[PDB]
Amino acid sequence: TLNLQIPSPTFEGSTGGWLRAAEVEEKYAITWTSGKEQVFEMPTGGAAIMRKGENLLYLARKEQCLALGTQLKTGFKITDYKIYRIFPSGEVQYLHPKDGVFPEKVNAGRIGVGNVSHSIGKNLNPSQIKFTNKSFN
Amino acid sequence: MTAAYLPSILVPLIGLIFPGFVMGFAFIYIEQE
Amino acid sequence: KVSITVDKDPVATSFEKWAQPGHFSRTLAKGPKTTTWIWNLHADAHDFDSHTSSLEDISRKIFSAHFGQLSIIFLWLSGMYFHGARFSNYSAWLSNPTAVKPSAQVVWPIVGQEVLNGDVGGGFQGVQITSGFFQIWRASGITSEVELYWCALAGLLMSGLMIFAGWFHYHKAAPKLEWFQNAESMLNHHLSGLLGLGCLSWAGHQIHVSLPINKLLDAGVAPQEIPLPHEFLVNRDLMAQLYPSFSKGLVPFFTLNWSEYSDFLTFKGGLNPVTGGLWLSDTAHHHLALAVLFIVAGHMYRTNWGIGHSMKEILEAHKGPFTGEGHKGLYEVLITSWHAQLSINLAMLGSLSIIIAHHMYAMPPYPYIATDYPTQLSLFTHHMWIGGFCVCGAAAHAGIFMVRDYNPAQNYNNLLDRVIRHRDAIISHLNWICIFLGFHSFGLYIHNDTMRALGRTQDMFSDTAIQLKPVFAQWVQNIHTVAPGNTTPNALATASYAFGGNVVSVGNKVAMMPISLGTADFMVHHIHAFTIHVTVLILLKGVLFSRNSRLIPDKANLGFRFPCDGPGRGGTCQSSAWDSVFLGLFWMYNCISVVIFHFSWKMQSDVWGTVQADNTVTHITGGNFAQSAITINGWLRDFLWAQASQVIQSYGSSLSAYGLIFLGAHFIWAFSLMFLFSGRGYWQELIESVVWAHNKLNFAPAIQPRALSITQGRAVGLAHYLLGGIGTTWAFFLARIISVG
Amino acid sequence: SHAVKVYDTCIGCTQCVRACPCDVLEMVSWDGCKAGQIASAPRTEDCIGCKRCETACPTDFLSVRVYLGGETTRSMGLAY
Amino acid sequence: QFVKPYNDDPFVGNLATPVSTSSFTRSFLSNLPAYRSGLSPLLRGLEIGMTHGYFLVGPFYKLGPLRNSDVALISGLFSSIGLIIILAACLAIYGVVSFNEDDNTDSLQTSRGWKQFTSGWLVGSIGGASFAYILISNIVFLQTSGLNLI
Amino acid sequence: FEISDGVEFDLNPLVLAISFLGWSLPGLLPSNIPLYGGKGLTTALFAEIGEHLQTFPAPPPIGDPFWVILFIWHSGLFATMIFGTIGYNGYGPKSTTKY
Amino acid sequence: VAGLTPCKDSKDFQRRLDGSVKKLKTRLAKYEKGTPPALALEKQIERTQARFERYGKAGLLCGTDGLPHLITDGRWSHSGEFVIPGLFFLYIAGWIGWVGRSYVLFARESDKPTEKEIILDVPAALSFVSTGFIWPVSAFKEFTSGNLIADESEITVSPR
Ligand code: CLA
Ligand code: CLA
Ligand code: CLA
Ligand SMILES: CC1=CCCC(C)(C)[C@H]1/C=C/C(C)=C/C=C/C(C)=C/C=C/C=C(C)/C=C/C=C(C)/C=C/C1=C(C)CCCC1(C)C
Ligand SMILES: CC1=C(C/C=C(\C)CCC[C@H](C)CCC[C@H](C)CCCC(C)C)C(=O)c2ccccc2C1=O
Ligand code: SF4
Repeated sequence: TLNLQIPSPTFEGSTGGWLRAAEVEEKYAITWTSGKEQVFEMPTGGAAIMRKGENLLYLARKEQCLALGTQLKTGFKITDYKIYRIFPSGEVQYLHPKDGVFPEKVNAGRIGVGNVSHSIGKNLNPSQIKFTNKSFN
Repeated sequence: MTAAYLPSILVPLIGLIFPGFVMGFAFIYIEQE
Repeated sequence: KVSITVDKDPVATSFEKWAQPGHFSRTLAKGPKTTTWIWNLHADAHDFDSHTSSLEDISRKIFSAHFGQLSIIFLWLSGMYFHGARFSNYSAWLSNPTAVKPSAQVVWPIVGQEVLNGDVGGGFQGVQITSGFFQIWRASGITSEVELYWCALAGLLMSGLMIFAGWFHYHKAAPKLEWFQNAESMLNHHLSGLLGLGCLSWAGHQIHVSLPINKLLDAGVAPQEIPLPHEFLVNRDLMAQLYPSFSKGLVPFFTLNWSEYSDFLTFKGGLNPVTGGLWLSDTAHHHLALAVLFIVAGHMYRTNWGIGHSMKEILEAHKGPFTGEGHKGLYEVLITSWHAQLSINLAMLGSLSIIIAHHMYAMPPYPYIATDYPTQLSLFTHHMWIGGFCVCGAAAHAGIFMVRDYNPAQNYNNLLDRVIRHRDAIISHLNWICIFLGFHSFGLYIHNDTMRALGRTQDMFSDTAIQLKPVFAQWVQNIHTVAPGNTTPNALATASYAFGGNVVSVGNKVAMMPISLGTADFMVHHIHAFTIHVTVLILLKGVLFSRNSRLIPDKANLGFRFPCDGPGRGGTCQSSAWDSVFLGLFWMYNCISVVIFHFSWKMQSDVWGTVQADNTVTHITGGNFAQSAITINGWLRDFLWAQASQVIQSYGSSLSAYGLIFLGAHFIWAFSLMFLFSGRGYWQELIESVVWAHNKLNFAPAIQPRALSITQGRAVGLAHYLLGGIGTTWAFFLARIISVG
Repeated sequence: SHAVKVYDTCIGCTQCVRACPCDVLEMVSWDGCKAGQIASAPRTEDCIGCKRCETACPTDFLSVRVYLGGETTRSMGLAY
Repeated sequence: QFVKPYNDDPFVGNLATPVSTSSFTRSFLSNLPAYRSGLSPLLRGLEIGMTHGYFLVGPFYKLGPLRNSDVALISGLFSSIGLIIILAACLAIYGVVSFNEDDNTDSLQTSRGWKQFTSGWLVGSIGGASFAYILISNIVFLQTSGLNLI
Repeated sequence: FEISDGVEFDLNPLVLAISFLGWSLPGLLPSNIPLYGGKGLTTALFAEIGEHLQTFPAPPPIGDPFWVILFIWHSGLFATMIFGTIGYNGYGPKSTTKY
Repeated sequence: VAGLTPCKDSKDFQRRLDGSVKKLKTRLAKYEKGTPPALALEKQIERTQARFERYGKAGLLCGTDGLPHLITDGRWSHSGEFVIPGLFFLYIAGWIGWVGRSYVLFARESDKPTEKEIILDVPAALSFVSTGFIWPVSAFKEFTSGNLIADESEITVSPR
C-alpha cells in the first residue's frame, strides 16, 4: 500500500511537473528510502534534495518514475523504490517491484504472456490470415 | 433577376458559407461521442 | 599560488600509433569490422573528452592542437604574403590603385584554364582577389615585393615555431592541470600582454612606418621614391617634416603634454579624402588608447601578490531575489569544463565577426578598400558566415556541456538550475514571438505581392502607400550625423558617412555615402529579427532539453548525439541537442543568406555607383530597392534574375570559373536532399542487393559495407546543403561584383 | 496498445527486460534455454514502442518483437 | 525568494512568480469578468463582447479595403458584425462539442452556462461595435485619430 | 502588497523620490554643447517640455534635441531607480539576505 | 557525310576558328610585345589554330553549329570516336577490377583481413597491380575453372 504522508524531496519547483491530465486521468508516484540527504536530478528537469528516510514524489508518467528509479539504483545505491498509479477516484495501484522482486531476475509465480512457440520465420502470411480470424502466429 | 447576378450571388456562398457550414458540421462530427 | 608545473617526457614521440588508427578510442582500437568504423574514427578523432577521463590529458591535447592550428594559420599567412610577393600585381596597384584590379593568383595553361588569367591590369593577368591583402599591405606601409618576401619568411618561421611548440608541450614539457586552471593569470596576461602589447606595438608601427609612408603615398609620391621605414625611424628630422611634433620628442608624453602629438594622434573621424579609408592617424590613436585600456584591464585579477579580484567571489556575490543562489558554481563549471568555455568563446567570436563585418563596410579602414566593391562585399559576407557558424557551434558545445559536464549536485538553485527549471516558459514564449515575427514580417511581403498582383498598389506597405517607417533607426542616424561638434565636440567628422553627410568619392566612384532607411528597410530588418529569433529558438530549445523532457525523461543517458529513441511515443526522431544544432544550422544559413542579399542589393542600389561631373551619383541598380524590395517577386526578379546575368553569361571570360562553380554548387545543394529526405533502411537494403552482386563473383570486402548512420546521414546532408548554398551565393556575388566593379 | 511478443529463440539474457524504460517485460521460468528463463510481456498496455528491447537482443532475428498498434495516452507518452 | 513552488506543490507543472502570483495579478484576474464572482455566464459574455466588438471596428474602419471611401465606417461596422457572427458560431460549436448535457449549475463549464455565455457575447459584441460606430461617426477626433487638432 | 504568492514587498515611493533626485541633481551639470543648450540634462528636458507644450499637438520633429535628451535622462533615471530599489530592499534597514 | 559535312570544309567551323583567334588577338592588342602576357596569348592562339587544323584533318564531321559531331554507331570510319577509346577504357577498368578482386581474396586469407584492407600490404598490392595486364584471359580462366561465379546455395539472401 501507499502512505500519502511521506515527505517529499524538498524540490524548489519547476514547469516540468504534472498537469491537468494528472488530475483527470492518471498520476504516478514513487516512494524510496534514502540513507542520507543527497542531491538527485528530477526526471522533469532540475535538481532536488532527497531526505534522510522515506521520500515520496509525484510524476505524470510511468517512464518518468522508472527513470528516477534507475537513477537511484545506478547513481546512488537505492533499490527500495516502489511505483504506484493513482486515479482521481483514489484507486492507488502498485506497479513496480510488482511481485516485490525486480523483473530482471526470474521469480516463482509469474505466467508467460505473449510467448510464441516458434521462431519469427514461422509466422503466417497476411494472405493466409486475410478474411479470417487466424493470427500471424 | 438575370444570370449575370448569379456569380455575385453564389461565389460568396460557395466560398464562405458552404466552407463555414461544412467545417462546423465536420467539427461537430469528428469531436463527438 | 600561480606557478608553472609540467610533466617531463609524458608521451614518447614514435610512429607506433600512426599505424594504429583508433588508438585514442577503446571501441575503435579493436578494428574495422564494418565501414561504420571508418566514419567513427573521424567523428571521434578530436573528441578528447571521450578518449579519456583525465582533464590533464584533455587540456594538454587541446594546448598542442592550438599550437598546430597556429602553425597552420601562420603557413596560410606566409603563403598569402609569398603569392603577393611573387605572383601578384601589387607594385602596379600601388602605382595606380584605382585602375588595376588586385590579383595574386595565377593558373597554369593546361586544359584551357588559362582563360582564368584575365586582364586584371598593370601588364599582369591573373585571378582577381577579393581578400583585401593589397590594402592591408598598403596600410602597413609595404611598397616592395622584397618586404612581402620577408613577411612570408617571418610567417614560415612562426609556423615552424608553433609546430615545434606544440610537439614540445605535448611530448617534452606538458603543463599540469594546476597550470591550466589559472583563469585570473591567463586573463591578466591575455588582456595586458597579448591584446594591450599587440595594439601598442601596432600603434608604434603605425606611428613610425605606416603614417609617413601613407602620407607620402596620398601626397602622390612614388613608392620607389618613398624612403625606407628604418630611414624614418633613425631620421627624426625626416619624420619631423611630415609630423612636426617629433622634434619635441617623448618629453610631452612623460610630462602629460599630449596635445603636442595632435598632428599624428588625432580624432578627425570621417574618411581620408584621397584613399577613401579611415585616417591612419586616427587608427594609431585608436590602437594606443586600446593598449592603455587593455593593459589597465589586465591588472584586475589576483595572481600572487594579493592585489586583484577573485572571479569566484564576484560571481558568488552576484545573486538576487529572482535568481536564488545566482552565479554560484559557475567558476568551477568554467575551470572544469572546456565545452562551456568553448561555447562562450564561440558565441562571442561569432558575434564579434558579425560586428566586424558591419563596421568594416561602413567605416572602410584600409586605403582603397571602399571603392574595391568586390573586396567589400566578399569580406562582409565572409565574416557574416563565420559569425553564424561560430554561433551554431556555441549552441552545440553548450549542449555538449549540458549532457557531459553538467552535475546537478554542484548546480543547485543557481542560474543554470533555475533556467532548466523554467525552460518551458522560455521556449513557449520564444515560440510565440517567433510566430508573431514570422507573420508580421513575411505576411507583409505576401500582402504586398497579392496587392501588386491584384492592382491594388495603393493598399501595399510601401513608401508610396501605407508606410512602415523605421523612425527609431532614422533618429539614431540623425543623432550620429549631428554628433560631430555637439556630443563628440572634438571630432571633425561623423564616425561613418552611412548615418548621413556628404558622399565620399575616390577615383570617380562612391566610397561611402548616406544609407537611407524606408519601408523596405523596416521590413527586411524585421525579417532579420524573425530569422535570428527562430534560430535561437531551435538552438536554445535543444540545449535546454538536452538532458530530459516530458517525452524522454532519460536523455543524457542516450547522450548529446543520438539518432532517436525509437518509433514509440509517436516517434522520437531528431530529439537530441545535436539534431537541434543540425536544424539551427539550416536556419542560420537562411538568416545569413537573407542578410547578405539585403547587403548586396541595398549597397548596389543606394550606396555604390559612379558619380558624374554634375556631382550626381548613378548607382549600380539605380534605386530599385525602395520599390522592388517590398515584394518577393521584386526580390526574385530585380535581385536574383536581374543580377544572375553576370554569372550565367560568364562562359568564355575570366569569370567562367564563377559560372562553373555556380552550377557545381547547385549540384551539391540538390545532392544534399538525397541525404536529407531519405533514411537508412532503403540504402542498407540496396547495399544488401549490391553485396549479393559482389558475392556472386566470389568476393566482397572483409569490412562489411554499411549505410551511413542516421546521424551521419543528417550530417552529410547538412554539409552538402550548406556547401551548395554558400557556393552558389559565392559564385553569384563574386561574378556580379567583379563584372560591375 | 502495441503488441509485444517473445519467441522460442529467447536465450534468457534478460537485457530486453533491463533495457525497457517502462516495466513491460519480465523474466519467467522456461526449459527451452540454458538459462531456464524466458521473457514475457504482461504489462503491454504500458508499452511506448521505443523498441529498446529490440535493440538489446542478441539473437539473430530478434526473440522480442514490438508491433506498433493502436495509440493511447500511455503509448504516446503524453504527460498531458 | 520571489520565485517559489505553485500552491506549495513542488511537483506541479507551474511556478509561483511575480507575474503569475502577485497581489496585483491576482486582484486583476479575479476582477476580470471571466473570473469575477457572482456574474452569470450571460453577464460575463455581455461584458467581454462589449469590450471586444468595440476595438474590432477600428482596425476594419481605418485599414479595410473601403477605408479611403465615404462608406469606410459603415463597411467597418459591417465587417465587425460578420467577424462577430463567425466567432459566435465558433463559441456555439465549441460549447456543443466540449460540454455534455450534465447540469453543473451554470458554472461557465456547462452546456447551459456556455450557451448563455455565447449568447451574451454575441449581444454585447454587436452592441459594442454599434456603440463604437456611433461614437466614431459623431466625433471627429476619432475619425482623424487627433489629426483634426493639427 | 505581495510581490509573489506569499512574499511581501514594501513598495516605498520615497525610494522613487530619492532615485529621481539622485539622477536629476547630477543632471543639472550644464554643458555648452548644442544639444543641452547651455543648461544641464534635467533643465534641458524641462525646457524642451515647455517649448513643445507651447506647440501642443505637433510632436517634436525628428532631429530635435528632445528625443535624445528624453532617452538619456530616462535611461539614467531607470538605472538609478533599479539601483535605489536594490539598495533599499537588499542593503536597507530590514533586508534579510546579506548581499 | 553520314548526315553532316566534313569539318575540314565547313564555313561554320572556319567562322568559329576566326572568332576564337580574333578574341585572342583583341586580348593581345593591349599587351606589350615580348611581355609574359603577350607570349601567353600568342601561345594560346597557336594552340587554338593547331587544334582546329588537327580536328579538320582528323576526318571529324561537323554540323550547322560548326562543332564536331561523333558517330557512335559502329561504323569503322569513325571507330576512333567511341570504339577504340572505349576499348582502352574497358582494358584499364578490367585491370583495376581484376587486381582489386585479387587483393580482396588475398586479404580474405590473412590473419587480419580488415587490417589488410585499411592498412595495405603494398608489396602484394603492387604484385596484383602488375598481374592485371592479362586480366581478360585470367578472368575467363577463373570463370571456366569455377573460381569466379559462386553457387546460388552459398550466397546469403533475404527471405521472400
Ligand atoms: C473565396 C471566397 C471569398 C470571398 C467571397 C471573399 C470576400 C471578401 N473578402 Mg476575402 N478572403 C478569402 C476568401 C474570400 N473572400 C480567403 C480565403 C482569405 C484568406 C487569405 C480572405 C482574406 C481576406 C481579407 C484579409 C480581407 C478580405 C476581404 C474580403 C471582402 C472584399 C473586399 C471588400 O471591399 O469587402 C469589404 C466590405 C464589406 C462591407 C465587408 C462585409 C462582409 C460581410 C459582413 C460578410 C458576411 C459574413 C457572414 C455573416 C459570416 C457567416 C459565417 C458562417 C459561414 C459560419 C469580401 C467580403 C476584405 C474585407 O474587408 O473583409 C472584411 C479583407 O480585408 N478577404
Ligand atoms: C573553436 C572551434 C571549434 C572546436 C575547437 C571544436 C571542437 C569540437 N567539436 Mg565542433 N563545432 C564548431 C567549432 C569548434 N568545434 C562549430 C563552429 C560548430 C558549428 C557547425 C561545431 C559543431 C559541432 C558539433 C555539432 C559537434 C562538434 C563536435 C566537436 C568535437 C569533435 C569534433 C571532431 O571530431 O571533428 C573532427 C573533424 C571532422 C569530423 C571534419 C569535419 C569537416 C566536415 C566534413 C566539413 C569540412 C568542409 C571543408 C570546409 C571543405 C569544404 C570544401 C569542399 C569543396 C571540400 C570537438 C570537441 C562533436 C562532439 O563533441 O560530439 C560529441 C559534435 O557532435 N562540433
Ligand atoms: C574519360 C572517360 C571516362 C571516364 C572518366 C569514365 C568513368 C567511369 N566509367 Mg567509364 N567508360 C568510358 C569512358 C569513361 N568512363 C567509355 C568511353 C566507355 C565505353 C566503353 C565506358 C564504359 C563504361 C562501363 C561499361 C562502365 C563504366 C563505368 C565507369 C565508372 C566506374 C568505373 C570503375 O569503377 O572502374 C573500376 C573498375 C571496376 C570497378 C571493375 C568493374 C567494372 C568495369 C567497368 C568492368 C570492365 C570489364 C567488363 C568485362 C566489361 C563488361 C561490359 C559489358 C557488361 C557492357 C566511372 C565513373 C562503370 C559504371 O558506371 O558502373 C556503374 C561501368 O560499368 N564505363
Ligand atoms: C495594458 C496597458 C498598458 C498601457 C496603458 C494602457 C491604457 C494602454 C493599458 C491598456 C489598455 C487597454 C487594452 C484598453 C482597452 C480598452 C477597451 C477595449 C475598452 C472597451 C470598451 C467598450 C465599451 C465602452 C463598449 C460599449 C458598449 C455599449 C455601451 C453597448 C451597448 C449595447 C449593448 C451592449 C447591447 C444592445 C445595444 C446597446 C444598448 C448599444
Ligand atoms: C545516399 C545515401 C546513403 C548511401 C551512401 C553511402 C553509403 C556513402 C558511401 C560513399 C563512399 C564510400 C564515399 C567515397 C566516395 C566519394 C565520391 C568521395 C567523397 C567522400 C569523402 C570526401 C569522405 C546512405 O547510406 C544514407 C544513410 C542515411 C541517410 C541517408 C543516406 C543517403 O542518402
Ligand atoms: S533479449 Fe531477446 S533473448 Fe535475451 S531475453 Fe530478452 S528476449 Fe530473450
